[PDB]
Amino acid sequence: MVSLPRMVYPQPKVLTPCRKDVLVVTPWLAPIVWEGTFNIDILNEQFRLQNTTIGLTVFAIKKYVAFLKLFLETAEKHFMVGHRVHYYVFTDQPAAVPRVTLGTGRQLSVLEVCERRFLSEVDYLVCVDVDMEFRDHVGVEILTPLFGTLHPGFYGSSREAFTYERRPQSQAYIPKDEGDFYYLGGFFGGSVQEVQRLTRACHQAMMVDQANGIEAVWHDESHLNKYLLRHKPTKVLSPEYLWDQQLLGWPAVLRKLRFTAVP
Ligand SMILES: CCCCCCO[C@@H]1O[C@H](CO)[C@H](O)C[C@H]1O[C@@H]1O[C@@H](C)[C@@H](O)[C@@H](O)[C@@H]1O
Ligand SMILES: [Hg+2]
Ligand SMILES: [Hg+2]
Ligand SMILES: [Hg+2]
Ligand SMILES: [Hg+2]
Repeated sequence: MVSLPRMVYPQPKVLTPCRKDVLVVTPWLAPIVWEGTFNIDILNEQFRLQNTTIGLTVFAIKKYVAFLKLFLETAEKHFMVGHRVHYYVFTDQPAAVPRVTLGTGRQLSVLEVCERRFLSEVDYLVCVDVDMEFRDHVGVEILTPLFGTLHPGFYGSSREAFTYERRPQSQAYIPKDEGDFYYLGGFFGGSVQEVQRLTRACHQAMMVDQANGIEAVWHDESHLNKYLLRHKPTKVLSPEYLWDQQLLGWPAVLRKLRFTAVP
């Protein structure tokens, strides 16, 4: 909307690829976010001028509430630093949510377990698992109407190898000749409108399957993949955004490990 100010930065090189080791754009022209593909300074400017607010949702039920402290603490250090953030912790133990110190412009809501609420409080929703920790930058470069994340264990696999639901009976069914990538169920987001549409489509699909006495192989993640196949995400995050160093190590292709599993 508003004009950007004068900025000094390296001139993009038209005859010099960002990365020569990875695909940085999908066949439907959505960028694939890898370190080295973006100037965070330009992006921060663009989003700050819109006074962008990001909601981060996590479900911490039962034993998982024990991961909240490390989750929230690292988020404070690496998640959307400089922008307005609203954490939404859905838990069955409200009193167990640790008292974490938050930077200015950042708040936390504990909801014990209305969509409209999100519509008026945030511009984007980022949905992740609680048993994780941020180890590096995760900022506005991910914001877009709809985004999915490349699963750290299948990014180099062929589609036929993907663990999609393969039963024609299930709503999440995806034949062997279809599929772009295998997205993670633990890190997706976008505008509130798009995220609500995705979860609404998923909930309905899961119900239909339940009524037919069937449950997709990888449950929610299976339905997410089916939705993202039929509604292409406007951005795809690389495995940098959700990795497991203990299980997968640190490939050269990953210049940064931003969000990881807690061993
Ligand atoms: C190519 C061989 C597979 C290695 C990774 C297995 O990852 C698991 O994949 C299934 C889908 O088939 C599901 O997404 C769970 C996922 O496991 C989790 O994520 C991985 C990256 C590790 O962090 C595990 O400890 C998790 O349980
Ligand atoms: Hg580049
Ligand atoms: Hg969400
Ligand atoms: Hg669902
Ligand atoms: Hg889903």
